[PDB]
Amino acid sequence: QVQLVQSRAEVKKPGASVKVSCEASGYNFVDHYIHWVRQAPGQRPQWVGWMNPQWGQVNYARTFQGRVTMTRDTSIDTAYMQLNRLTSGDTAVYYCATQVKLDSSAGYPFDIWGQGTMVTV
Amino acid sequence: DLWVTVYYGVPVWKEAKTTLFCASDAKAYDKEVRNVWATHACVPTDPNPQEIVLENVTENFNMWKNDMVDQMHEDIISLWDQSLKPCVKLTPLCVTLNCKNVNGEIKNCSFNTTTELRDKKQKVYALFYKPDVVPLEYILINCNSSTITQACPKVSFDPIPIHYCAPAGYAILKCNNKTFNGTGPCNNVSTVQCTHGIKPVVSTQLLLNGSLAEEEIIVRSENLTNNIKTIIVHLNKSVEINCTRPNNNTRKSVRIGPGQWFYATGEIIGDIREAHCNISRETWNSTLIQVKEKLREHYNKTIKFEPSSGGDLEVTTHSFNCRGEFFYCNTTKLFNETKLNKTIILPCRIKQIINMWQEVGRAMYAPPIEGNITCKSNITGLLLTWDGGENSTEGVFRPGGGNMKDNWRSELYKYKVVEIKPLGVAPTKCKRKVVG
Amino acid sequence: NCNSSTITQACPKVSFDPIPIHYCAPAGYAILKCNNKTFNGTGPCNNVSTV
Amino acid sequence: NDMVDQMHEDIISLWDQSLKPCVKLTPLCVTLNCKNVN
Amino acid sequence: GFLGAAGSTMGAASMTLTVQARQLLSGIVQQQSNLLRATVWGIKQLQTRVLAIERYLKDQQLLGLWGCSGKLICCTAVPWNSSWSNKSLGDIWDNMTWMQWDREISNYTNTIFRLLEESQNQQEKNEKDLLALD
Amino acid sequence: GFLGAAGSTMGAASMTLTVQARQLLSGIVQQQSNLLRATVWGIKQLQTRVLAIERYLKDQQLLGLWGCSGKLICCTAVPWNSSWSNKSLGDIWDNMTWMQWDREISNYTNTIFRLLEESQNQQEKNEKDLLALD
Amino acid sequence: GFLGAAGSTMGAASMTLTVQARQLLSGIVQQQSNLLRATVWGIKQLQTRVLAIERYLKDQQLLGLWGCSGKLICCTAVPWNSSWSNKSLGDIWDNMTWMQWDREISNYTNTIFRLLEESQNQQEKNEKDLLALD
Amino acid sequence: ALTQPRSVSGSPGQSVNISCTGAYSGLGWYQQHPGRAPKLIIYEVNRRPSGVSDRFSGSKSGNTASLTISGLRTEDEADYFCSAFEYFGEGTKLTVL
Ligand SMILES: *[C@@H]1O[C@H](CO)[C@@H](O[C@@H]2O[C@H](CO)[C@@H](O[C@@H]3O[C@H](CO[C@H]4O[C@H](CO)[C@@H](O)[C@H](O)[C@@H]4O)[C@@H](O)[C@H](O[C@H]4O[C@H](CO)[C@@H](O)[C@H](O)[C@@H]4O)[C@@H]3O)[C@H](O)[C@H]2NC(C)=O)[C@H](O)[C@H]1NC(C)=O
Ligand SMILES: *[C@@H]1O[C@H](CO)[C@@H](O[C@@H]2O[C@H](CO)[C@@H](O)[C@H](O)[C@H]2NC(C)=O)[C@H](O)[C@H]1NC(C)=O
Ligand SMILES: *[C@@H]1O[C@H](CO)[C@@H](O[C@@H]2O[C@H](CO)[C@@H](O)[C@H](O)[C@H]2NC(C)=O)[C@H](O)[C@H]1NC(C)=O
Ligand SMILES: *[C@@H]1O[C@H](CO)[C@@H](O[C@@H]2O[C@H](CO)[C@@H](O)[C@H](O)[C@H]2NC(C)=O)[C@H](O)[C@H]1NC(C)=O
Ligand SMILES: *[C@@H]1O[C@H](CO)[C@@H](O[C@@H]2O[C@H](CO)[C@@H](O)[C@H](O)[C@H]2NC(C)=O)[C@H](O)[C@H]1NC(C)=O
Ligand SMILES: *[C@@H]1O[C@H](CO)[C@@H](O[C@@H]2O[C@H](CO)[C@@H](O)[C@H](O)[C@H]2NC(C)=O)[C@H](O)[C@H]1NC(C)=O
Ligand SMILES: *[C@@H]1O[C@H](CO)[C@@H](O[C@@H]2O[C@H](CO)[C@@H](O)[C@H](O)[C@H]2NC(C)=O)[C@H](O)[C@H]1NC(C)=O
Ligand SMILES: *[C@@H]1O[C@H](CO)[C@@H](O[C@@H]2O[C@H](CO)[C@@H](O)[C@H](O)[C@H]2NC(C)=O)[C@H](O)[C@H]1NC(C)=O
Ligand SMILES: *[C@@H]1O[C@H](CO)[C@@H](O)[C@H](O)[C@H]1NC(C)=O
Ligand SMILES: *[C@@H]1O[C@H](CO)[C@@H](O)[C@H](O)[C@H]1NC(C)=O
Ligand SMILES: *[C@@H]1O[C@H](CO)[C@@H](O)[C@H](O)[C@H]1NC(C)=O
Ligand SMILES: *[C@@H]1O[C@H](CO)[C@@H](O)[C@H](O)[C@H]1NC(C)=O
Ligand SMILES: *[C@@H]1O[C@H](CO)[C@@H](O)[C@H](O)[C@H]1NC(C)=O
Ligand SMILES: *[C@@H]1O[C@H](CO)[C@@H](O)[C@H](O)[C@H]1NC(C)=O
Ligand SMILES: *[C@@H]1O[C@H](CO)[C@@H](O)[C@H](O)[C@H]1NC(C)=O
Ligand SMILES: *[C@@H]1O[C@H](CO)[C@@H](O)[C@H](O)[C@H]1NC(C)=O
Ligand SMILES: *[C@@H]1O[C@H](CO)[C@@H](O)[C@H](O)[C@H]1NC(C)=O
Repeated sequence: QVQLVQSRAEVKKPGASVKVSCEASGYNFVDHYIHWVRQAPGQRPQWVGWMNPQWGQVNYARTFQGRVTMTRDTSIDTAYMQLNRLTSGDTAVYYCATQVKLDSSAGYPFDIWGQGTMVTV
Repeated sequence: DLWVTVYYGVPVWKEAKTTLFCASDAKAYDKEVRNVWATHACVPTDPNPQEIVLENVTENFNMWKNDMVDQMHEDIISLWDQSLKPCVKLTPLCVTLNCKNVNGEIKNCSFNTTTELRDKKQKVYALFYKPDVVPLEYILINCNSSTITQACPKVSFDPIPIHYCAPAGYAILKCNNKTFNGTGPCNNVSTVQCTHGIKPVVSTQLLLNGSLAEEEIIVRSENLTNNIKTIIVHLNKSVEINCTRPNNNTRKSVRIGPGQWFYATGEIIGDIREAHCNISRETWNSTLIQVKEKLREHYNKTIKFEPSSGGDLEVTTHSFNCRGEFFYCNTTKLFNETKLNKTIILPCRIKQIINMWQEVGRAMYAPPIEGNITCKSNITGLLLTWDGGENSTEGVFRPGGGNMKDNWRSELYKYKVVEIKPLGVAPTKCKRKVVG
Repeated sequence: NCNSSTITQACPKVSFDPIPIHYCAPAGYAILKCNNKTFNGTGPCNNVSTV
Repeated sequence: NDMVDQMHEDIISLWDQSLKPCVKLTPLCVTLNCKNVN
Repeated sequence: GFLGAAGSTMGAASMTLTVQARQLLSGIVQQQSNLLRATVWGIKQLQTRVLAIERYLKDQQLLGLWGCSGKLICCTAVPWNSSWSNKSLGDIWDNMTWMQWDREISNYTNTIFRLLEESQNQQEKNEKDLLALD
Repeated sequence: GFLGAAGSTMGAASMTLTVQARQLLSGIVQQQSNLLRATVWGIKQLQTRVLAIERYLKDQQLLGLWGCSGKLICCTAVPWNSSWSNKSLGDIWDNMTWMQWDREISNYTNTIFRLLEESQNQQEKNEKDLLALD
Repeated sequence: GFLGAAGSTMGAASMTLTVQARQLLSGIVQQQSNLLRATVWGIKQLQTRVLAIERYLKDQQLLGLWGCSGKLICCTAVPWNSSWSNKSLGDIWDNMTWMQWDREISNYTNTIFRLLEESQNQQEKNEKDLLALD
Repeated sequence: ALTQPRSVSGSPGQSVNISCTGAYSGLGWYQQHPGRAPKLIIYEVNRRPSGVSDRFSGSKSGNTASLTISGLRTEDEADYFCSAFEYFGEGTKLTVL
C-alpha cells in the first residue's frame, strides 16, 4: 500500500525511444505530484522533471527539454516517461518519486520511490 | 486584592476554521432559472457593508494554508454537480458518428437516436467540433469513460459577484497592506462583515475578471524559488482583451426523449472564421516589462519566457467561458521572448464537451449559442511556473494553471477566518459583596 | 403526452384521500382567525381570535 | 395572504415527492394498436 | 465597531464590550431564512445558524454557572493565585492588549474556570441557602 | 391566554405578560423531532425550530445588554426625551393599547435601544466596577 | 461526575449540581459540525443539536419566569400547601433520594409550576414597580 | 553547486558526520541501500519522517548541512546523498571498520 511500481529494465540502441512507466496503488494518485529522477552508476543523481496527474502540466530541465515527454493514464493510475533521441550518455537508473506520507507541503524532498528501472543505451 | 473578573465581549480571537456562507448582491432580477453559482438560496448581502479598520495590531497571514480556498473549491464543484443534476443526459448520443468535414475545425456528423417513442429511430445531422470527437466511424470524446449531461440552456454561466460570509460569532480579517506577501504579517488589518465582490471564473494561465493591485505588481508563491508551485503574478493594471467567436452558428433542437431535448449546432452560415482574441499589443508590452521588474527583484539575472511544454489541451491553451461557450486560446503569442493598434491575435478553438475539474463523473456538453459571441476578458493576474535546475544565467517561467485553488487564492489572499472568544479573565482590584 | 414529458404512475399502495391537515405557525408566531359571520375578505375584521 | 402561496407550494412538493419512488412509464410510450369496444 | 478595540489597551477596550457582544448571534437582522424565493447553500446555511447558537449559549451557560448571567462585568471572591501570572495592575490594564494577555495564561485557564464554578458559586449558594434560613 | 390582552389597556395587559413569554419557545410539549416514525415536512419543520430559538435568543440578548436578563419588568435611569412622545402618564397607561403605541415611536426605537445599552448598562457597570474597588 | 449522585441523599447531591448542569448543552467541546471532512449521520446529528438547545432553553426560560435565571438554587415566597406532600424536613433531605420524590409529586407539579410564575414573580414585579415609584 | 565528500571514516560506536555545502543545502538526505531505491531519512534539515530509527538525525548551519548518525551498525553501510530542492550532492559512502 502507498507504493510506486515501475516496469522492467530496458536496453536500447542510440536514437531509439524508451518508455518508463510507474504505476501507483494504495493512495490518491491524482492529488500527488509524480517526479522523475535519474542516478547514473558513478555520478550524482540528476533530476529530470515532475508531472502532476490532474492535467499533466509537465516541467522539464533544459538538459532534457525536447527529448522527454511524460504522459499519464489516470484511469489505471499509471505515470509514464518517454525519452526520445537516446544517446550514449543517457545511461542511468530511472526512479519515479512522489511525496505522500510527509507533513511538508513544500513538495520537496521525496519519500516514496519506485522499484527502479536501469536503462543503458 | 487581585480577584478574577471575567469580561464578556473581549476583542480576542483564535485561528480556527468554520463554514462560510454565500451572500450575493441585491440583484434578484432572475426572470428565469439562472445563476448556477447563486442558485435558488443564496441570500442578499448587506447594502452597507460594515468595514471596520483596526490599529496597533499586526496579525500573521498564510494564504496557502487558508481554509477558505478549500471551501470555495468544494462549493464551486458542488454547484457544478447540483446545476447539472436535473439537466438533460446525453446517454443515447453515444453512438457511432458518421462524420464528414465541411471544407476547418467542424465536422458534420449524422447519428442515430431514439425518438420520444421507444421503437422509432430518426437520423439527424449536427455540427461537432474536432476536439470533441475521438476516432473509433467516429464517437464522442468521452462516452467510453463516463456519462455526459448537457448544460441546461435556461441557466447562465456568467459569474456574478458572490460574497462568502462567516456566520455570527466569527469574523473575516482583511489585510490592507498595499505591497503584501501572501504569507506573513500584515501591519494594517481590518475586520469586515464579509468579502468584496468575487467573480468565480474558471481560467487557466490568465486570471480573468478579478481584483487589481493598488501600488504595483506583487509576485506571490509559497517561497517563489521552489519550482513545484505556481507563481501568482497579481497585476497592477489590466490589459484589454476582445474575445469573439466570429462565425454565425444556428442552434438545432434534436428530439432524443420525453422532455430531453438535445440542442446541437445546426447549419453554419456566413464565413468559416476562427475564434480569436485581441490582447492589445501596447498595454501588454508595458505589462510584461513591469512584470520583469518585479521578477528581477527576486533574482539577479535575465528572466526569459516560453509557452507551455505539455499536458492536456485545457492547460496548454488559455481556457475560459465566453457567453456560455468554452474557449481554448493559444497563448504562445504572449510568452515567447526572453525578457531581461497592431494587435497580437490568438487562435482559439472551441470545445463543447468539457470535463472541468478532471473529476471522473459528469462532463457537461455546452449547448451552442445562436449568433455571434463577444465577451470582455480583463486580466487581473497571471499563473506562471518556474523552470527546473539550470545555470544561474537565466530562468524560464512557463505559464500554467494547476489546481483551481490557485484561481481563488488570487482573490482570497486578503481574507482570513478567525473565531471570536468573548470570554476573558483578567485581574482587577474589584471584589463582589461577601455573603457573610 | 409521451412526446412532452415522462409519466410516473401512482403507486397503488398510497391513497389520494385528502385528510384534514392543520397548517401551524411555529413558536414565536401566531395565526389570527377572523370570526365575522358575513366577512368580505379584504377589509377590517371586528371580531378576531388568535388560535 | 402568503399562506396560500406556501400551501400551494407544499401540495405541489408533496405531489412530486410521492411520485419520486413510483414506477416510471418510459417503456410504455410505444405504438399502441387500439380497437374500439363498441 | 465589532472587534474595533482589538489593538487598544485593556482600559480603553473594556468600555466598548457591548459592541462585540451583539454580533455573536445576530443573525436575524441580516436574514431569517430568507423566504423570498422559496441546494448546497441551504444545508450549509442551516449548520451555520445552529453553530452560532451553540457557541453563544456556552458562554451564557458559563457565565450562568459563575453567577454572572445578567452582567458583562462581574467581580468574584476567588483570589488570584500568583503562579498564573506575576504581572501587576499597571503592567496589565494600561500597557497590554487583550490579544497578548490570552496568549500567556491559556495553559491554566481551564482550572481557573474550575475555580469560578467551585470556589464561589458552589460555595456562595450553599452559604446563601443557610443565610436566608432565618 | 396567548395574546389575550392584545386589545386591553396597558395596565390590564401588563399583569399577564408571563403568558406571552411562555409560548414564544414551546415548542417541546407539542413535539421533540418527532422520533416515532424514523420529506418536505422534515426540512420545513427544522428551519422553523432554528428560527424560533434564534428570534427568542435575540430578545434575551437585548434584555441581557440592558441588564434586565432575569426580569420581565425592569426600570432604568435613562430619561425619556420628549421628542419621542409628548403624551402623559394617564394618556398612555389607562386609555391606550400596546398595538397603537408601537406604531408611533417605531421610528426612533433603534436610537432608544442604543440609549438602553450605552447610557445605563455601559455606564452603570464601569461605575459599579469603580464602586466595589474599595 | 455527571449524574454521579443520583443514588445519594438530597443533601449530598445538592452540593454537586453544577456537574449535571454543564452537560445538557455541550456539545461544542465534542464537535462543532465537524468541518474536517466536508449522509444519514449528518441529518441525524443536526436534529440532536437543535433538540439539545430547545430543551435546555426551556429550563432557563422556566427559571427566568420564576425570577431565578442566574441562580441554580433560589428560594421563593409561595408557601407549600400540604396536600402536595405530607413529609417533613428530616424525612426528605437526609433519608430520601431525588428519584423517589419526583415519582410521588409529578402529578401536581404543573399547578406548582403555575404557582411559581403567578404567585411570586407576577406579583413581586408589580409590587416592585410600585415600590421603586418613590 | 551542491558538493559533499566521498568517504568519511567511522567505527561502531563512533559517529559518522558529513558536510554538505551549497545554496539552501541539505533540505533532504537519502540513504541508498546498494541494490534498491534511496529512502528519506531526514527532511527539512532536521525533521524526521516515519519509518526510520531514532539515531538518524541532522543539524543545521548557515550553509552547510551536517548529518550526524550515532551508534553505527553493520547494516547501515550505504550511499548517502544530500539534496537541495531539485539539485543533488555528489554522494558519500559509509566507512565502518
Ligand atoms: C468579465 O467581465 C466582463 C464585463 O466587462 C464580461 O463581459 C460581459 O459578459 C456578459 C455575460 O457574458 C455579457 O452580457 C450578455 O450580453 C449579451 C449581448 O448583449 C447584447 O444583446 C442584448 C440582447 O439583444 C442587448 O440587450 C445588449 O444591450 C447587447 O446589445 C446578451 O444577449 C446577454 O443576455 C443574456 O440574458 C438575456 C436575458 O435573459 C437573454 O435573453 C440572453 O439570451 C442572454 O442569456 C448578456 O446580457 C456582456 O455583454 C459582456 N460585456 C460587457 C461590457 O458587459 C465578461 O464576460 C467577463 N469574463 C468572464 C470570463 O466571465
Ligand atoms: C489602513 O487601511 C485602511 C483601509 O484600507 C485605510 O483606510 C482608508 O485609507 C484611504 C487612504 O489611505 C482612504 O482613502 C479611505 O477613505 C480609508 N478608509 C476609510 C474607511 O476611511 C487606512 O488609511 C490605512 N492606514 C494605514 C496607517 O495604513
Ligand atoms: C450536414 O451533413 C448533411 C449530410 O446529409 C447535409 O445535409 C443535407 O445536405 C443536402 C445537400 O447536399 C440537402 O439537400 C439536405 O436537405 C440536407 N439535409 C437536411 C436534413 O437538411 C448538410 O449539408 C451538412 N451540413 C453542412 C453545414 O454542411
Ligand atoms: C477592445 O474593445 C474596446 C471596446 O469594445 C476598445 O476600447 C475602445 O477603443 C476605441 C477605439 O478602438 C476608443 O475610441 C475607446 O475610447 C475605447 N474604449 C475603452 C473603454 O477603452 C479597445 O480598444 C479594444 N481593444 C482591442 C485590442 O481590440
Ligand atoms: C500556438 O501557435 C504557435 C505559433 O503561433 C505554434 O508554434 C509553432 O507553429 C508552427 C506554425 O507556424 C508549427 O509549424 C510548429 O510546429 C509549432 N510549434 C513549434 C514548437 O514551433 C504552437 O504549436 C501553437 N500551439 C497550440 C497549442 O496550438
Ligand atoms: C367573536 O367570535 C368568537 C369566535 O367565533 C365567538 O366565540 C364563540 O361563539 C359562540 C357565540 O358567542 C359561543 O357559543 C362559543 O362558545 C364561543 N367560543 C368560546 C371559546 O367561548 C364570540 O362570541 C364572538 N363575539 C362577538 C361579540 O361577536
Ligand atoms: C560529528 O558529530 C559531532 C556532534 O555533532 C561533531 O562535534 C561537533 O560538530 C560541529 C558541527 O558538526 C563542529 O562545529 C564542532 O567543532 C564539533 N565538536 C567537536 C568537539 O568535534 C563532530 O565534529 C563529529 N563527530 C566525530 C567526527 O566523531
Ligand atoms: C522555502 O522553504 C524552505 C523549507 O522547505 C525554507 O527553508 C528554511 O528556512 C529557515 C528560515 O527561513 C532557515 O532557517 C532554514 O535553514 C531553511 N532551510 C531548511 C532546510 O530548513 C525557506 O526559508 C523558504 N523560503 C522562504 C523565502 O521563506
Ligand atoms: C493606536 O496607538 C495610538 C498611539 O499609540 C493610540 O493613540 C490609539 O488610541 C491606538 N488605537 C487606535 C484604534 O488607533
Ligand atoms: C441508423 O440505423 C439504420 C438501421 O435501420 C442503419 O442502417 C444506419 O446505418 C444507422 N445510421 C448510422 C449513421 O449508422
Ligand atoms: C476510451 O476510448 C479512447 C479512444 O481512443 C481510448 O483511448 C481509451 O483508452 C478508452 N478508455 C477506456 C477506459 O476504455
Ligand atoms: C513576504 O513578504 C514580506 C514583505 O516584507 C517579507 O518580509 C517576507 O520575507 C516574505 N516572505 C516570503 C516567503 O517571501
Ligand atoms: C515594447 O517596449 C520596448 C521598450 O519599452 C520597445 O522597444 C518596443 O518597441 C515596445 N513594443 C512595441 C510593439 O512597440
Ligand atoms: C514572439 O512572437 C512574435 C509574434 O509572432 C514575433 O514577432 C517574435 O519574433 C517572437 N519572439 C521570439 C523571441 O521568437
Ligand atoms: C475591465 O478593465 C477596465 C480597465 O479600464 C475596467 O475599467 C473594467 O471595470 C474592467 N471590467 C471588469 C468587469 O472588471
Ligand atoms: C406531441 O404529440 C402531439 C400529438 O398530436 C402533437 O400534437 C404535439 O405537437 C407534440 N408535441 C411536440 C412538442 O412536438
Ligand atoms: C411488437 O413486436 C412484434 C414482433 O416482436 C412486431 O411484429 C409488432 O409489429 C410489434 N408492435 C405491435 C404489436 O404493436
